[PDB]
Amino acid sequence: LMKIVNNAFIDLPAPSNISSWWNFGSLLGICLILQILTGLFLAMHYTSDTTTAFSSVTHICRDVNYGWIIRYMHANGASMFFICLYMHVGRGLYYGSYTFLETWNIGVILLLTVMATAFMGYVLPWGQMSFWGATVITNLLSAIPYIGTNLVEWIWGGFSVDKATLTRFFAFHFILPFIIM
Amino acid sequence: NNAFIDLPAPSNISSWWNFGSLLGICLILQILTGLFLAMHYTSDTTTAFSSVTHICRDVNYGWIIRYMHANGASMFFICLYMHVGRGLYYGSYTFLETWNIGVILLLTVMATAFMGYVLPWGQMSFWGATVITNLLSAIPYIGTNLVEWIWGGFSVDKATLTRFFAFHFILPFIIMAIAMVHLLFLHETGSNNPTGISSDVDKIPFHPYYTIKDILGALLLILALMLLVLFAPDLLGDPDNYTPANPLNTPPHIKPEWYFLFAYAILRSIPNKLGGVLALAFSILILALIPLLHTSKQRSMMFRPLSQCLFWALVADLLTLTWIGGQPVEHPYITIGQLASVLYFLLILVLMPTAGTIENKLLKW
Amino acid sequence: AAKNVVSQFVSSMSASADVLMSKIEIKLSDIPEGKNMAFKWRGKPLFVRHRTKKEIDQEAAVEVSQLRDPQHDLERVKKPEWVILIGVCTHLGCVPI
Amino acid sequence: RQFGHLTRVRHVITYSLSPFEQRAFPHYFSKGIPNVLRRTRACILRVAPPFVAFYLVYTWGTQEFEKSKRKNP
Amino acid sequence: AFDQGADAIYEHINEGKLWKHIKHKYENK
Amino acid sequence: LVDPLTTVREQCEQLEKCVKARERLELCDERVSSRSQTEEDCTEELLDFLHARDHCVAHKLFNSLK
Amino acid sequence: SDLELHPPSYPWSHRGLLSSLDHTSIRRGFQVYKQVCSSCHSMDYVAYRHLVGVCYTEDEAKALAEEVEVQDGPNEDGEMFMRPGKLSDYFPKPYPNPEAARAANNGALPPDLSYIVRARHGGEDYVFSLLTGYCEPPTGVSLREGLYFNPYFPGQAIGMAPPIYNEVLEFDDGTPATMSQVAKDVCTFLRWAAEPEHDHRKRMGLKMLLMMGLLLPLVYAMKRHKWSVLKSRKLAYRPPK
Amino acid sequence: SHTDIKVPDFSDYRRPEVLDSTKSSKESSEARKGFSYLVTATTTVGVAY
Amino acid sequence: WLEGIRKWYYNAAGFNKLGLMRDDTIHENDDVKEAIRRLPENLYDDRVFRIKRALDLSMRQQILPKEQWTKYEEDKSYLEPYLKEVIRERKEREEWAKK
Ligand SMILES: CCCCCCCC/C=C/CCCCCCCC(=O)OC[C@H](COP(=O)(O)OCCN)OC(=O)CCCCCCC/C=C/CCCCCCCC
Ligand code: HEC
Ligand code: HEM
Ligand code: HEM
Ligand code: HEM
Ligand SMILES: C/C=C(C)/C=C/C=C/[C@H](OC)[C@@H](C)[C@@H](OC)[C@@H](C)CCc1oc2c(O)c(OC)cc(OC)c2c(=O)c1C
Ligand SMILES: C/C=C(C)/C=C/C=C/[C@H](OC)[C@@H](C)[C@@H](OC)[C@@H](C)CCc1oc2c(O)c(OC)cc(OC)c2c(=O)c1C
Ligand SMILES: CCCCCCO[C@@H]1O[C@H](CO)[C@@H](O)[C@H](O)[C@H]1O
Ligand SMILES: CCCCCCO[C@@H]1O[C@H](CO)[C@@H](O)[C@H](O)[C@H]1O
Ligand SMILES: CCCCCCO[C@@H]1O[C@H](CO)[C@@H](O)[C@H](O)[C@H]1O
Ligand code: FES
Repeated sequence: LMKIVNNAFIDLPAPSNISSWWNFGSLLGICLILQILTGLFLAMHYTSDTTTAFSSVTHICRDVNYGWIIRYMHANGASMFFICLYMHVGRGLYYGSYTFLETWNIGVILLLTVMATAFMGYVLPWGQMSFWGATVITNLLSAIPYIGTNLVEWIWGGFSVDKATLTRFFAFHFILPFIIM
Repeated sequence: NNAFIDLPAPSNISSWWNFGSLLGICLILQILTGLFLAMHYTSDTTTAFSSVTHICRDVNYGWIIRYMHANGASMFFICLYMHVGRGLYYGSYTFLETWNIGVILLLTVMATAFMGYVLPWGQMSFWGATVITNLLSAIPYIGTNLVEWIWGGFSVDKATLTRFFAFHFILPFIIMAIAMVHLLFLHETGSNNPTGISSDVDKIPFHPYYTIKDILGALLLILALMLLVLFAPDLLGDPDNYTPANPLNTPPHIKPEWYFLFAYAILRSIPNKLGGVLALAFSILILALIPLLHTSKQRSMMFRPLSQCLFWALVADLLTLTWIGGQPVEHPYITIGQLASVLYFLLILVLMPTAGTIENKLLKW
Repeated sequence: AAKNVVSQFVSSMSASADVLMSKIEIKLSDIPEGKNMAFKWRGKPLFVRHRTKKEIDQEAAVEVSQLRDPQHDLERVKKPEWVILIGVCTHLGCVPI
Repeated sequence: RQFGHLTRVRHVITYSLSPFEQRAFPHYFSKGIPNVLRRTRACILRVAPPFVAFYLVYTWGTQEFEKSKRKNP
Repeated sequence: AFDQGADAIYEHINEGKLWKHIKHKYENK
Repeated sequence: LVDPLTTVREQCEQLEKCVKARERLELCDERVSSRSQTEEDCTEELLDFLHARDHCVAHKLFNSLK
Repeated sequence: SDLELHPPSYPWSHRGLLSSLDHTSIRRGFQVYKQVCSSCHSMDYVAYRHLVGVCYTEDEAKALAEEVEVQDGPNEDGEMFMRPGKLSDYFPKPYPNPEAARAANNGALPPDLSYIVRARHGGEDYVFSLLTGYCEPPTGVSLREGLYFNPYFPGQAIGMAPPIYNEVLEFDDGTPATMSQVAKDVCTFLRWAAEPEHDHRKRMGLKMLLMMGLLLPLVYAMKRHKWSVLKSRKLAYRPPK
Repeated sequence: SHTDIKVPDFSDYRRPEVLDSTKSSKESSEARKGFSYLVTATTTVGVAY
Repeated sequence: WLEGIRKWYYNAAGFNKLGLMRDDTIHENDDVKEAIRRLPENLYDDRVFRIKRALDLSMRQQILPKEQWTKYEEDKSYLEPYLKEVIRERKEREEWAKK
């Protein structure tokens, strides 16, 4: 258990002069772990059936012990995640960190994956923004020539955002954060 | 390379060494089919059973994915028990870290399969959930509190099902990470082999030799799995789970999933609550004690006839327990089960170590 | 801080407000002699069983000192022809038949 | 663990043929069956006894259970 | 060819039992 | 209208196993009915008989059904 | 009693590994369910559309759905209303809830039959034996009112009176409706209802066997090819004397 | 002497077409390889299907 | 005759059918690895070859012609003197550690 836990952290050589802008990487890691923990506890009470989704969220906030704090931590956690994300990217652009090509490109994939994850999570409560957000964003694929419409309906699992869509979005939202990790 | 392709492997590992890659394949197949099921499953007790029937009846190819997931769990256990058996017979458990992580993998797969089984919310799902979570009630002072905490109430209900779906969903991924560590530890020493003798003087590259044997093994696994899914999808299941959960009635011939029958026979053999739960837990955790009970000067049972006989007695005894667990608690099954349960611990704790010592004396060391 | 946060999360898994004990009224006339009737109550089977004189007598004849959980039948009922029980096996929770 | 650093070996000569120069099933049956028979005989006294015991307990037990449920066993 | 051949075998083994085999009795569009 | 089941059952009841089972059953009937108080019934004998007969019926019946 | 009578094995035409269900039999079996079983048993997971292409054409199934009335709505006034059934509708439930079902059946609950065949050991052999197995109680047996002696039912006392008998219904194809014929078709239908993927899985099974029949010997030949290099290698030990 | 080292006879393992030590084996190498290559291509098509 | 049963066991154990000597089969713990390292070159090279030959036979699921099986009467411990000393040295160090 020594190495890789060690020469990998403790004795990791770090520049003596990195400023506060270099804190966002660890903060993103913390946002990720916070989202995963609160998310898992929410998943323990959320149901993805369109007839119970909104209700299960209100039940978390109203009757689950401390459910409201876990729910609002998850929601605001997503916002903190993005604030950190944008600061992190900004730091990289200003300091020329993007010259670490592989690290930077994996970073770009992380950004797209977190955006997709937050989008899907937002659909879960099944409120008005959830529904229309799911309609609009999945429909971006309809701009693809000739098959866009087919792709959209395939994603939706039908001709419109409905039961099938919500259930698969809960499974995608569940697994993506771990892929992101 | 030096992680796979050029990985030095003993030139003589047999078919018994294929189960590690088969377990990996089982895990991946469970994860893929499971994910596709999760795309249509809802965990509300009012819609759980219905959503499963919808997958089987209206989701395109839903039935094949569902039965692959169910029979995949059975294939997983068959491979698990073969894998553990190989390790016991060949002395592989001397790779302590790899073996102990293995023990944790076993318990985690058992917990995972248990929870998945609760998801359809049939009669076995409900009572399985009731009985197994209640094992924690045998813990002095806090047992009951722990159970109700797990349940999210005073009985298995809505809160239980929803959290079991979330646990079932994440545990396989945790299992995968732990399996990766299981492998990292193994690569430090390389594989053991049938003779139990170091094979450093005769290693061959993993590729092409074992990559091709693994593909062949995988094909036979897929064959076994698809023969069940396409020709006998319910053979290894219980008709009782096709009946929705009824909290006011426990089926009269209720029994565990086949891969849990031996442990169930053991627990059922003891007319004491704490006693049975302790023996059930020990029937699995005794695995972590095997390395400490090794008395033989030789690693593998290949060259130990007395040990082999006992090893096979143990396998036949697990078969006896598996059979008894499937029978009613009536004479003469009650006595056969108690004897078989005693024999199990006797073989592992006394007879095998003794045989080890006797063989040492016969060889003058 | 750690102690509070952890206990709040642990607390979220305990019974929520909606899960926490209404009494239940049962009509004895609807339960024929010899019948065991089950009801769902506080989330568990509630058995209300109308016993026969023979059942009552057999229970009376039990050598109480030899029981693992020694109780005389009359310590468990108010009216002998009626035995009311929580229909949950004390072993691991199944419903006795 | 990598080739080149496994262990010390001296004075051993290995001879091999390309797979394209040889049969993949040499004496598959003529020598295969005999070997399978040798291997079977070599273990049956160790593997079979416990399962025959299981088979005996099973038939005895099942039959004993059936007899006990009827009027005149 | 594999799919057609296999289906033919299946349909032959089950001659007269499949919907495609008795379908004419109820159609007539 | 005659159900082949009736026919097949009669032919099957001719087999020695069934005649023997039927005889143990008739014996039981006599024994039990001759009492006023008994906890005995002839379910066992009936099941033995039905088991022998229905095994035979199963081998033939579908040859008469569409 | 505690004694058990296990159903014998009938030679169902769908019993073999590659044997499909007899669809004319499924068609008649549905008629039995429709005219007989449906008055007491629900079939919650089967809808009229499921019959299309299995035992009825789309038009025939549409006409069948229309034979019944199902509640729909609310309408503009917030009222529930009755309308003719359609393909998307599931088979009508004989009772609003299991309590009503028990009340209408002397306390016994007719289970849903969507899965009865898969939910009972014995499958259709069990249902067939049960349906054609009613007989008079053996000497010494007295059943409480409402119960019937059926040797195949656990405990031998069932709350369902014999539901079928000669001419219990008339089949659309003239087939003599003897009790056993009616039992055989309803059992076939119940198998289909519990496992609509039945025929498809066996057809895929055939293809799977054929593919494995090819791929296994091929991969095995590849294994033997590669390993031949090790299988015939010869070793010589030449230590300096 | 290393010159005492002689490859052992493999005649028992050799494909029939390379049994004659006085004949070039190149004359059959295309066929011998073609066979093995047929097995691989077919396995690949089966697996792709 | 304990020896009668010993020769019977030796053959039942069967490592002699792979041409192995009893010491070739010992489970290699740290004491054993040190004892092996101390072996004179010829004994070490011999052990290596008998193991290589055995692993090769095992791989082919074959055994040696009976005339080549290690014989019970001829199998002697070439490892014992080295291993005994390695174990005595370690025991000595442990005594000093306990002080
Ligand atoms: C992955 C690790 C998991 C372990 C748990 C993580 C806990 C992190 C430690 C917190 C350090 C930050 C200080 C926060 C101060 C909050 C003040 C506080 O606790 O107030 C108590 C109050 C309850 O008060 P009452 O209901 O009125 O009654 C109490 C009597 N029963 O609880 C709160 O306010 C909740 C505070 C939420 C904290 C946010 C969670 C942070 C978790 C992060 C996990 C990751 C690691 C980050 C590294 C830590 C760096 C400090
Ligand atoms: C009401 C008059 C009924 C009709 C018409 C049919 N069934 Fe029935 N069935 C009914 C009851 C009340 C019961 C419960 C019996 C009990 O005591 O529990 C049943 C039961 C069955 C069963 C299940 C038996 C079991 O093993 O649990 C089956 C498979 C069954 N019924 C089949 C069935 C079919 C196919 C029918 C039409 C031919 C049929 N039933 C009609 C009541 C009534
Ligand atoms: C990168 C990680 C994650 C992001 C950015 C994220 C973001 C979000 C967002 C934006 C919402 C909507 C919250 C609201 O307004 O109500 C949401 C909801 C939800 N998320 Fe996540 N989430 C993350 C990880 C997870 C994980 C790991 C799980 C589950 C294991 C999870 C479970 C849920 C659940 C159940 C909800 C619905 C309840 C609710 O709306 O609060 N999330 N998530
Ligand atoms: C999710 C389950 C598991 C996975 C995927 C897994 C996978 C593997 C793999 C890939 C290998 C190398 C190939 C092989 O030798 O088979 C291996 C080796 C090994 N595993 Fe596991 N394993 C699992 C569970 C276990 C369990 C439960 C035990 C024992 C309690 C265990 C003990 C071992 C040992 C000791 C080895 C080395 C065996 C030897 O070299 O002879 N494994 N495993
Ligand atoms: C170690 C891997 C896994 C094991 C051993 C396993 C096993 C099982 C078992 C025994 C069942 C009950 C099947 C039945 O009889 O109906 C089940 C159900 C289920 N599993 Fe898994 N599972 C695994 C992984 C997963 C994963 C990763 C997911 C989801 C991401 C998943 C999702 C489901 C769902 C939704 C059900 C309910 C539907 C059903 O019953 O088929 N499982 N699982
Ligand atoms: C199965 C998973 C699928 C299909 C995921 C695909 C995800 C795609 C992208 O992430 C990679 C996407 C989230 C990302 O595009 C780069 C965002 C910046 C899109 C921003 C976005 O949001 C809207 C929104 O949220 C709304 O809510 C009420 C409503 C909206 O208009 C009415 C929009 C909108 O007009 C746009 C452009
Ligand atoms: C939140 C997660 C929790 C609480 C998970 C805990 C998991 C615990 C263990 O895994 C580590 C456990 C699964 C494992 O014990 C070693 C099994 C062999 C236990 C086997 C088992 O099964 C039964 C079963 O399946 C049933 O179904 C219808 C019914 C049962 O009796 C009526 C049993 C039973 O009597 C036992 C002992
Ligand atoms: C591969 C060997 C399978 C053995 C055939 C019987 O298998 C058994 O059938 C029972 C019901 O028929 C099931 O309840 C049980 O779980 C299953 O293991
Ligand atoms: C598992 C039974 C072990 C019995 C001890 C074996 O005993 C051995 O048996 C051989 C063959 O019968 C004899 O030739 C030999 O002299 C005898 O010592
Ligand atoms: C893997 C464990 C390696 C053990 C190396 C032991 O090494 C031995 O230790 C003795 C101390 O008693 C010394 O006297 C002796 O010269 C030395 O070779
Ligand atoms: S006997 Fe174990 S739960 Fe009742």
